[PDB]
Amino acid sequence: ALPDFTSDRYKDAYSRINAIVIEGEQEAHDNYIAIGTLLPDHVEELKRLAKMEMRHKKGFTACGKNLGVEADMDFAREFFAPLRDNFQTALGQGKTPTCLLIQALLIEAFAISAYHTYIPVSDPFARKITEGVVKDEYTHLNYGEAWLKANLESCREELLEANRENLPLIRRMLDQVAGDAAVLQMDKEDLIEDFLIAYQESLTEIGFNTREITRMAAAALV
Ligand SMILES: CCCCCCCCC[C@H]1C[C@@H]1C(=O)O
Ligand SMILES: CCCCCCCCC[C@H]1C[C@@H]1C(=O)O
Ligand SMILES: [Fe+3]
Ligand SMILES: [Fe+3]
Repeated sequence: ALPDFTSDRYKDAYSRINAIVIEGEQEAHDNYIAIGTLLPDHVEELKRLAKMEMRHKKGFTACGKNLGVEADMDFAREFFAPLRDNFQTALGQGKTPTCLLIQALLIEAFAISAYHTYIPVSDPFARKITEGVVKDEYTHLNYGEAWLKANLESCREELLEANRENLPLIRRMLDQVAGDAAVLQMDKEDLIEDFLIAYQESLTEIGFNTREITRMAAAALV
């Protein structure tokens, strides 16, 4: 079941998935620095999280070089453009809860699910790097959960709306790269299950009850 990491078929799919990961890590660095403009008293903790994202970017860049793959960065920039646009719109409006739901909840849960699914089908070099990034993703999820938990009563409506707009985008993003992910021996159903578990757990921690979490699923489905 392990892929042939040397095949042209594998390298071609890896060129796009690796580019998406590298671009995602860079955008995550930029997103945490940007949140510092909304939360000036959190600048030092946000700088620490952003520095972790740059370490992740460096490690994943090394994964592609190790396999002799040239990352398709243009494809990766286009892939993230709709979610990037929604983050920038919220940032411009000073909508800290939306920025945090996009980056610290949705994007971190997408990273955790992708990395968890990739680990068992990864080459030995990339496996160690990916295992070494996972604890940081939980730190990032925890940062977003803690702020949203502390501020839940002022932003329930905004979070429902951020979810309605951005959760279907994450679903479309998975559909776009499910083909390449299957070449990497990653199952779309496992990617979805892990993402939903992480996202449900974050919403529970923040303070949403079962009905409210189901309302968020209903809003995204409508
Ligand atoms: C189907 C597998 C596609 C891989 C998607 C990976 C998205 C990158 C997630 C990184 C930006 C998140 C972070 O570092 O917090
Ligand atoms: C990596 C996993 C990304 C897919 C998770 C998205 C869950 C789908 C939930 C409802 C909002 C989707 C829709 O039908 O538009
Ligand atoms: Fe990261
Ligand atoms: Fe992260």
